[PDB]
Amino acid sequence: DRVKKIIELKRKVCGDSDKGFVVINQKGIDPFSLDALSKEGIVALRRAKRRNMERLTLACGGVALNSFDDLSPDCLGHAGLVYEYTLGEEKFTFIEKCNNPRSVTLLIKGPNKHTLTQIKDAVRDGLRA
Amino acid sequence: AFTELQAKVIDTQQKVKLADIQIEQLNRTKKHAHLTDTEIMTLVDETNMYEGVGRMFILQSKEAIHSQLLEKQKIAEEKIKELEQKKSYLERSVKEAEDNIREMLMA
Amino acid sequence: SAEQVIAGFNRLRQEQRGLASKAAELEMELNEHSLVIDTLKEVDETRKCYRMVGGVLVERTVKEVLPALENNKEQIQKIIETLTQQLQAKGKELNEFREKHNI
Amino acid sequence: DQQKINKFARNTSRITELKEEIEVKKKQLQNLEDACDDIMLADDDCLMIPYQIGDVFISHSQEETQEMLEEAKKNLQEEIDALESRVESIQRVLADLKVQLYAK
Amino acid sequence: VEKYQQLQKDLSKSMSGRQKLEAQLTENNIVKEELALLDGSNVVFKLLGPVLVKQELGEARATVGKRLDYITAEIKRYESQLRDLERQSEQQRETLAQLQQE
Amino acid sequence: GGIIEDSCVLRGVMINKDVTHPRMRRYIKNPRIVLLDSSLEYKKGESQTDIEITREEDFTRILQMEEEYIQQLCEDIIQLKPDVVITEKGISDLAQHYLMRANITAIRRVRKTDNNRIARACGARIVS
Amino acid sequence: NLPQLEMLKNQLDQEVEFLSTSIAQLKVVQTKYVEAKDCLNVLNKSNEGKELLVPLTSSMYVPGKLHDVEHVLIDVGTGYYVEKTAEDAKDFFKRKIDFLTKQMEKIQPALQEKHAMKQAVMEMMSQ
Amino acid sequence: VLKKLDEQYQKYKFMELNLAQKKRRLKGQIPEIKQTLEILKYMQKKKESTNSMETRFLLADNLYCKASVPPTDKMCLWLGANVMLEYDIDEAQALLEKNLSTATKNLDSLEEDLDFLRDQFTTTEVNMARVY
Amino acid sequence: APKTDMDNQIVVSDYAQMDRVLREERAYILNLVKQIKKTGCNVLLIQKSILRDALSD
Repeated sequence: DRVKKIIELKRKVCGDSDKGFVVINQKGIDPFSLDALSKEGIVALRRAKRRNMERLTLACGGVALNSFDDLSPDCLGHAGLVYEYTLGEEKFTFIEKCNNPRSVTLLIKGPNKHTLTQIKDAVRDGLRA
Repeated sequence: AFTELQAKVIDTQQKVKLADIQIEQLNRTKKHAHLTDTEIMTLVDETNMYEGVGRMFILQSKEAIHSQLLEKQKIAEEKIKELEQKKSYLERSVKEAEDNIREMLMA
Repeated sequence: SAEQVIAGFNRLRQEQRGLASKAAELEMELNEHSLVIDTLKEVDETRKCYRMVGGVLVERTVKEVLPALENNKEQIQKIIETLTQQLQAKGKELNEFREKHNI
Repeated sequence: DQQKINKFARNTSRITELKEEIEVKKKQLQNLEDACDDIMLADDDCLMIPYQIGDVFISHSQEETQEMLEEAKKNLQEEIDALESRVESIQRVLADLKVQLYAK
Repeated sequence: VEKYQQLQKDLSKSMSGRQKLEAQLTENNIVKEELALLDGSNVVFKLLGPVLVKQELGEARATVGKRLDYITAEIKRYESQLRDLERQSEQQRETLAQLQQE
Repeated sequence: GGIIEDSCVLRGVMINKDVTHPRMRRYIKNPRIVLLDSSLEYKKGESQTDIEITREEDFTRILQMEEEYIQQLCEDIIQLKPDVVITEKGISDLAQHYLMRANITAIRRVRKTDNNRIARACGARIVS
Repeated sequence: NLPQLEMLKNQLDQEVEFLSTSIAQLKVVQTKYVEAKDCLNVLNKSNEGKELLVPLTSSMYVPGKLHDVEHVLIDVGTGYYVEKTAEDAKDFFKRKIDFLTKQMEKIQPALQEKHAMKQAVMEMMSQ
Repeated sequence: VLKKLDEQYQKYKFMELNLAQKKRRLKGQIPEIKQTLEILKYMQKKKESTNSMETRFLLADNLYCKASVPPTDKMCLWLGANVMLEYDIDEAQALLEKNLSTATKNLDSLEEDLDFLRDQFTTTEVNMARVY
Repeated sequence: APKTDMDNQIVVSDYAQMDRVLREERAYILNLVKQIKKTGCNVLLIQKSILRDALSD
């Protein structure tokens, strides 16, 4: 049921494959669905963090459902550019130039130590100053 | 104090739950007494017809049994009025009093 | 948030127990329709058949008892499939309304 | 793995089920027997003696009224002798399953 | 400890047959209300098993009067049975609990 | 809500403790306040206290005398022409909604120290 | 406080259901008392002579003819034969109907007492 | 080791309850068919027991009306599910005797086989546990 | 009667089994009482019913 609802939504929003459509799922997606959605012109990100779930609604947009019903682009948000970046054992998809660039993400790199924690509150107090 | 007036309308809620289930029986007993009257008004072949309350089934002619079975649906028709008026009355008693309870405790 | 997902799955499971009482209640009756229609055809039907349930005996024949036997058996097996589809459709409906509310 | 203790577990449970069947048939035996003596003592053949067969009734002599209960006591007691003939047969294997653990 | 439940089961088994008597106790009082109205208007029989034996009204009054008295005889022994089994087991709940500890 | 400075003292004794809602009216210029510690418990029988309504047979006979006790009280209250009646002791659910039929919105669930202030808000004696 | 109340509210739930089942049993007892009066209402009115199908045993019916409608058996006592007329039989049925109602009436506020106490434990754990 | 013994204790006890659901339904069939034979075989008919007898009809559970019996010679047995057929003695007798003999053997042949179906369930769950 | 748990050792759930055995308990105490007065007695010394198992009133 949920596989067939993705197909009607892509033709509802885009109408073509020249205009993209991005699904950020907070849960994992079937890989046979990730094969079938890839041919339709859809990228479908999975296992998304629940902290990212509210902030993407604020700047980009997009509300939560348990269906993929036919929705206009007014009900969804927009991003200007989506790029999947890779560093480490996980892929880290960059999503920039929002519908409203209201939140700016400060992406630090680090050895994933307390040094990464020590540079976290340092730039935090850097922003508060 | 204010604890006692809370428990009165809560005890009134369970009386509505008793009032809600009585109308489900009396609507069923009207239609079922109507349903058995239809099956005996269906046949024209035989005036033989058995009625009973226990496991006894007395031999009578069917025509006098119809008019009694006309009265069987009718008493169950009479009771759904007095219960639904009662069920609405107990509903109006608790819900309008429930408007008094929560808004003045939260005040 | 993940609490709207894990609690909505508890809501669909409780309707599976609400599905549970109604379909099996009819399902016990169709096997009684199974055992009755076989004994009637084996026994003599030239003498007149009646319909005896609790509280009423209407004096009948075999030709009026026989079709309702095959009718009431077929009506039960349709509803136990029908009661399954409706309550499982209800579990799908409450999940999407919980996700569109607290977002 | 032992198959003789598989027979030993089945043997003791068959001891239990037999003795319980004797006790319930003894209480039914005295129930019919004491039902005979009470109804004879009160009011023998005066005009008629009604006897219950379901919800219809038969009127006859006082001793024939016992006679239906006398037959069921005869059928029940022959079972009690046959039950104890199976209680005895379940004890002989119990003395022999101890050696069969050492034999095989 | 098996001695805890054993005194309770011997008490509770006696209570179940005693509660059987109390509905019989009330209906023994119901029939005495009905035997008082009869003085020859309707005779009575006795339902005893598969045989329904003729009675008289004075025979009926003594019959339910005896069975009223046999119930009360089994009531009073249970009051002895209640207090004895609850006090013996109460002594056992202290001593037999210490047996499993050490 | 609001701010301190554009407020001022008002007459009577102002109430904030339970009544925070327009259950009385929206506004009142002329009609009076009614304080009821009087007996508003309805009559179950003819003038008797039988069982209350829990039966259809108890529904038809008793309810005619249930409103009959209330409408006698309501006619006594309309003599002074209120639009607001608050009732504290003896208040029934039917009694405060025949007043809704008697065009007076009726109030309960208030503590006694409120209705000492409300009696001092108008300077009147609470009727028994 | 709270661990005692969580054990306390679960005990009262059984005590409601144990009493409410006893209410459900006694309604079945007064059900046949209503049922026996309504069988008796047809008996005097119809006449003697009419044919009845009564249970010879379970699920087996014997025919018969009807006689002496004004003399009936009432089963009271410990299972004892009491012959009455049909007129006094209706009075004793309705007396047993109010009796079984009286047996449930003594349980009924105590049935509601176990329910209201359990709800108060739910409130005291909430408060 | 007692650790392997302890897992087989709980898996044996839980499978006892699934057997008792099936035996009691087999138990509930037996007295109902038992009442059919013994009441019929003692009265045997109005016809076979030699005309007019006595009766006190079952109108209810406490209300029995005394009358004279004499019916015509038939028995309208009850099949169930909107079915009554009129029967005679010979049709009603040999049917219920067959239902009498099976209902004991339905209780007897299953209660051994249920005791080993429990033993299948307890044995199956422990061998997969010790391997993986 | 003898007593192990009950003074009247019945498994009682029935009216006939409590009637048949308890009328017989009245039977033998009918005959022992008659032997008291025929031998000539006017004052009788009875100890406690805990000094026995039961005394039938």
